[PDB]
Order: sequence, then structure tokens, then C-alpha cells
Amino acid sequence: RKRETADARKEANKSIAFAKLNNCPTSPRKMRLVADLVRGQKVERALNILRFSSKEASRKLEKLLLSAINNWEQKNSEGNLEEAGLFVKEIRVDGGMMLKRLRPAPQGRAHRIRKRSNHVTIVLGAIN
Amino acid sequence: SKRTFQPSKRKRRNKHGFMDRMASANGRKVLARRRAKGRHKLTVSSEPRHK
Amino acid sequence: PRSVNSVAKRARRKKIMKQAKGFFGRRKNVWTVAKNAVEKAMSYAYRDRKQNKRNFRSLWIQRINAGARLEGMSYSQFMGKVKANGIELNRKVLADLAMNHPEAFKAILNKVK
Amino acid sequence: AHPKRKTSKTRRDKRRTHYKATVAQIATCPITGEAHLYHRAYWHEGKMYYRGQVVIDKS
Amino acid sequence: MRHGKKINHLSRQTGHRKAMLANMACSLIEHKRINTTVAKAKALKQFVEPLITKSKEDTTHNRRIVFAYLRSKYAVTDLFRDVAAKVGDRPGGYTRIIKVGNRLGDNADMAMIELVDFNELYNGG
RNA sequence: GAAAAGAACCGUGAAUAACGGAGUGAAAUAGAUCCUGAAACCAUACGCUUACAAGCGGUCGGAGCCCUUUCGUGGGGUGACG
RNA sequence: AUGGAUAAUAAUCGGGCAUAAGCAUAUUACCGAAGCUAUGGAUUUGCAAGUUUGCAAGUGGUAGGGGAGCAUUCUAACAGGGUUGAAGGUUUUUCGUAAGGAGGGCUGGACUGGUUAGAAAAGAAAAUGUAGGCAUAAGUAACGAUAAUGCGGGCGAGAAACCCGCACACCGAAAAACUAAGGUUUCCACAGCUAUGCUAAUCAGCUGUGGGUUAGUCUGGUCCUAAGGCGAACCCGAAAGGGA
RNA sequence: UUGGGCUGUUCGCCCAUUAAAGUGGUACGCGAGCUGGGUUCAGAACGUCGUGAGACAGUUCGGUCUCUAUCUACUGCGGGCG
Repeated sequence: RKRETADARKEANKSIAFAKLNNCPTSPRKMRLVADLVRGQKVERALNILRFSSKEASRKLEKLLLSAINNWEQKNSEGNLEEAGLFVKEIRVDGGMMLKRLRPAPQGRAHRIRKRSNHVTIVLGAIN
Repeated sequence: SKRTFQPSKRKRRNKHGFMDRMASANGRKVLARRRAKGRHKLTVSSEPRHK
Repeated sequence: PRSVNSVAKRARRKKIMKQAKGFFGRRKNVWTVAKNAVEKAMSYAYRDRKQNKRNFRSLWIQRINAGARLEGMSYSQFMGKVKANGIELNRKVLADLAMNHPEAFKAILNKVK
Repeated sequence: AHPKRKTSKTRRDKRRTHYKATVAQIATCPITGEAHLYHRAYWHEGKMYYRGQVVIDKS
Repeated sequence: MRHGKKINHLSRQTGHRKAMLANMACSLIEHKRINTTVAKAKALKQFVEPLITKSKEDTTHNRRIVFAYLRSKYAVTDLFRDVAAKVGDRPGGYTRIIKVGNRLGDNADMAMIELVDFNELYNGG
């Protein structure tokens, strides 16, 4: 196949509004806890939940949603924002490249400690 | 407790120094072996002194 | 020359693992667990083929017995009077008649009785 | 003691069903419209509103 | 079993607890509103209510009694000079506690323990 | 990457963290963790089942429900029950 | 048929249960295996026709023995394919006794391979096998002396840990000051929170930039010598070398 | 269906009571429940055997008892659904 044709056909992101957060120094199992409370909610209920969540994994997740809202506003320039009624269509928390360090355990041995990362992706979608 | 390595930068040179390796006939073969292998660091005398 | 069977080494196990499709847990993707499960599945499939031929005959016999006990008879007496009459109809056809064509089954019964 | 069998991804997924988080009790004040935690005060703009009134005026 | 233990140790020794309760009262007296945790504020309330109650009569014995609790002349004089004059003839409850959210380091519930007679903007209802 | 032409500039964001655009290219899902990039492993969406039922988890029978169809005693998925 | 004691987690015709559905003899029908037969197909020896067919006897299998073959890498000849898309990866269809062959869609963007003959670094599921990557235990143990912290201001987007101030507490023949051994820039100022700090950090013995060590009298050499080392000459020992 | 003296003791004898001070099994129940007093670790000494190194169903003094509970089995407490 012609790669330029395949790329021009796959470049259909001119409509979907999404946001990504790569290389976040936080574990994925602890952000998947707060992603479940946001998945499917409205774009303002999700903001309130992330702002009042008692988790350190929400301080940097509440602004990824704002960046997604801004990307939606950029893509749909002709039109307001409150009439559309945005929500959170899909949100996925994946793994990332982890760092490996050593901790000296008793009796002359060493244990491994993996500082994990995670990737977050969010798409909004509209009700209209 | 007390460990096995108690450093001394004169007891080290009096035992592993260049002039201690070059004084013996069989200690002079260590230099030949290390130069043949290609060791960037020869006897402990290669460590830089305090300046 | 150096010969490495790298491509076919995995192309051979892909075909054996593609038939472990639907297995619970790691029996469908892990190689040394799928291979141990596909061979046992084929061993189970070799047999049960001799048992499918004797588990259906039991069902046919039960259905013939049920259809014959509706006319005040038993399977043993019915089969005796059928075999010693020159009929030669297998239990598959006899059960199909007893289930779908009760008129034909009772006609056979009245003819052999 | 030591585990004798590796915990399957089914047995460890049926166990992480009460490990979910808890959404906080969020309320809204019909004075300034800002959202806050129920039974808690909040800073809107240099002030602290609790129950329709103002507690601190740091503007 | 603690069926009647109406006292909070606050995870501190018998001396450290009293030292902290005497150190927070001086702060609450010199600044009429301080920001603490919820349990520490609820304990400071029960520790500081009888002191302000005794402060409503300036006698040489009550001054020494309040000094034995506060352990600072700067707080004793500031409790007997203007705090007592501004409390007036209140029946009780000279302090109020209002939660202001949670902290960040350890996620502890906070509170804004304040004096009632020094806040002229808030009433309650 | 053939050649740095290695992303000027704009927006969210405290941020020269990251991302979404805009330009380079034949390709940016070739963006410097950079040729193609599998398996283990970790997740999301959709279709079928599952809270009275005991064991190498499969095999032989078997409804029901979803897709496709040269139209079929054709194909694919899940499968109550034995 | 009846009486002749029984063992320790709850028991037994396998169970329901049966007065025949128990026992003894006789008869008939039926069920009952990968046994035998009926149908289709494949293969090994022996016998004939030829250049595969017909008949007969077979065709469980460990140690072990024999015969036909597949894939992989490369080479020699002839004949090819590919940027109008090669190898590789992912799905699907079909063919063969099997190892395997061929075709289609998607990614991929430069090599590949048919026939005959040849060679071998020629095939993994196990060796408490090796290297790399990733799970489980699990968000569990732990976060390293039970001397202790509280509040108010400052920078700051962000403060339980940073700076300032007021309180509290601990050591004090010490947890105070000098300094040897040793370390060899960790010292001081400004920017930074990426990695390092068992947490965050606006902080740092961390990162990057600019600085910092001044001797006639202090410690060593230029002065001396002990234990010990080297040692012309001399004495020994295959050599190297030993004694002195 | 008792408490003590002796012994590492099981056993056994004795003392004082009681209605009685049962016989046994459960890896001579139970050490991821406890102790290590005895026995089979390295030291030392006695009697005896062996020329000797050394040994004894002979005796005496001293001598490190590891593990964060996965599945099932128990004692308690909850959520979901019917």
C-alpha cells in the first residue's frame, strides 16, 4: 500500500478531541483507582470529583481534562462549550518504562525496587 | 566491629608500590603481565597523590 | 554454515496454539501450557469417538422402549418378535419412527405382534 | 509461610473488587455557585464561605 | 475497652500532651483564630473553655490558677485584659470549630478553631 | 531519515513536564527509548454467558442468543444442560 | 437360618431400597467391548500383469533394529519474481498419512527464490540449565533507636519537613571545640527539582555555573638515628638468587 | 476424673485428700503452637578396650530450635444479588 495514502486516510483526528499524559512518575494501579470514578461522567462532575478526590494522583489528572476541553474548543471553534454537554467517553491508564534501583537487605543481599510510570489517555465526545 | 581494611597510604605504598614491585625479580613479572594484558591502571602507585 | 530455524520454530507452535482457542486461563497463550493441553485434548478426542457410537445406541434403545411400552409391550419382547420376523430395521430408524411417526411405529408393532 | 501456587489473573481480579475508590460527598452553595465538600468551608475569592455567610474576609 | 474514657491522648505522652495543649492555648489567645487538625482542635476546645470561664473574674487566685495552666505571662495578661472584656456575659461556648478541608502531606482533616466574640462577620444561621 | 530539513509559531498548563495544532518529509503510528517491530505482561470498548452450585477445566452430544452468506443436511462467536 | 464382645474423625449390599429386587435348579428374550461382521479408505510382505492393479496373510508396543521423507542456512547449473510492493509480523482459505506446501486481506518498505545435485554451527518442553524482559505473592512487609513537637508570618502554582519568630523537648567526661588516620572539593554564593534523598519539597553532603586553602617561628624535607630494608668488597648456591 | 516430694523422665514409690483419682487412639495427637531438661554436633575429665590415632546403649559440666499465611480448615464481621 501507499504509506502516504494510508496516513492521509488515518488522519481522521480532525474531529475527535483527545489528550495524552506520557511519562508520569506514578504507578498505574493507583491512577486506575481514580480513573474509574471519572469514566463516563460529565465533564464538570468529573472535574469536581478530581478536584475533591483524596488522592495525589488527581492533581495532575484534573488538568489533563482541562487540556482535553481546550483541545475540543480549538477543534470546534464555531460554537460554544456549554451547549454541547461534553462527557468522558473513554479513559485508559497504561503502563510505562520503569526505573530499577537496589535496596540493601540484611545479610549482604540486595532487593530490587521498580519505580513505575504510566501513560494516560482521555477522549471527550459530545452529546449535542 | 573492626573490619579487615584499615587504610594507610604509606603501608599501601610500602607493599604494593612501583618501587616495591620493581625491587624483586618475580615482582617485576607482575608489571610485564599487566602491560601485556593492557591494564590502564598499573600498581596502586598509579593513583594520583593529593595536590 | 550457521543454520538457525528461527521463523519456522515459531510458525510451528503458532499452528498448535491456534487450536487452543477458548481455553481457561493461560492454557490459550502460554506455549508450554497450551501444548500440554492440546495433546490431551486430542487424546480425549481420539476416544469418545468409540463412545459416541454406544451412547447413541443407548438413547435409541430407550426411545424404542418408551414407544413400545405405550402398546402394553416391552423392549425385549418387541425386539425378539421383530428380529424373529424378517424385518431388519436398525435401532436408529426404529427410534426415529417411534419419535416422529407413531402411526408407522404402531403399524410395525401390530404387524410383528 | 509461602504461596504454593501462583495467583491467577482471575483469582487476583475477583479480589480487587472492594479495592475501588470512594467518590467524595460534593455539594454546591446557592450563593456563589462554587462546589465544595459537604460540611466544609471553601475559599472562593479572598473569602471563606461556609453556610451562605462569610467567615473570613482576606480580600 | 474504653467504655467511658472521655479524653484523647492525641498519640502523645502525658507530659507532651499537656505541653502541646498549653502551647496551643497561648496561640489561640494571642491570635484569635488558629488552624489545626480536627482532633487537636476538639481537644483544645475542652482544654480552653474552663480557662476562659475562670477568666471572667479577675482575682489574684484565679490569675495564678490560669497561669498554672497557660505557663506564660504573655498569654495570661492577654486573656485577662481584653478577651475577658470582649466575651462579656456569654453563657458558654466561647469558641467555634469549622472544617476547611484536608491537608496535603498526610491528608489530615483541618479545622479553623476561632473565638466567637472576635468574629463579627459570621453568625451561623 | 536520501539529505536534519531534528518540529519556527499558537493554545491548555506554574512550567523550555506533557499534549493538541501548524510547518519538513514519501512516511512523525520514522520525533531522537527514533527501521520492521512478535511473545510473556498490563488495560479499554463491543457480542454471548455467569450469584443452589463441588474436583487436570478438556472431549463427545446439545437448546437459546448474536454476525456473515454462493443461501446452505454453509461458516464464525458464546454457550444453559447431560 | 440362629448365639458365639468389640476401637478409637460418620457410616455403608456402591446408594435408594428390596420379604423378593435374597437363595437353589431349569427355560426364553434382551442389554452388553476398540472381540466378530456390514460400508468406505490407507499401508507392509509374498505371488502375477505391467510400468499402478488383482489375490493371500497381516498392521498394540518400552529398550532396541530397519526403510521412506519435511523444514532450516549456504553452494553449482538452468529457469524466474519484486517499489504496479521482497523478506519479516497479524488474520483467513485450501491441499497432504504427517513433518509441511500454496493462495488472499492488513502492517512492512528491499531483496527473494523454483527444479536437479551437494554440504552441515541442520529442529527443545524439562539438564535445582544460561542471558534479557515481564508477572504472582500485593498495594502486602517496610519507610532504619518510643529525644517531641505547636502556632504565626516569607518566597512560592504547590509547605506537617524550607527561611524567620515565639513557645516545648533532648545531649551536655556528651549528641560540645580542636585535630591525627582516612576521605580528596563533600567547603561558600546563585539558579533547578529531572535522576539521587526509603514520602512531597520552594530544601540539600544531589545537578549546573562562579569562587575558596597566603608561614623565617605550626606539621614534614633541606638535620640525626632505632626496629627493619638495600648493600660496593667478601662468603655461598644448577640458574633466578641467599648472607652480610 | 486433685495437689505435691524424688527422677529429664514415660513408668514407678511415697505424702495428704476425694464420689473417683479409668484404660487407650489420634505421625507412641499437637515444635510454620511453646521449652530444649534427655538423646546423636564440635571442648574437657573419669572407668574400661586398643601399642597408637580413637571407641563405649558406661558416667559428669557446658553448648544458635530459621520463615511477613497463598489455597483449604476454623473463630468473628461486612458488601452484592435473589
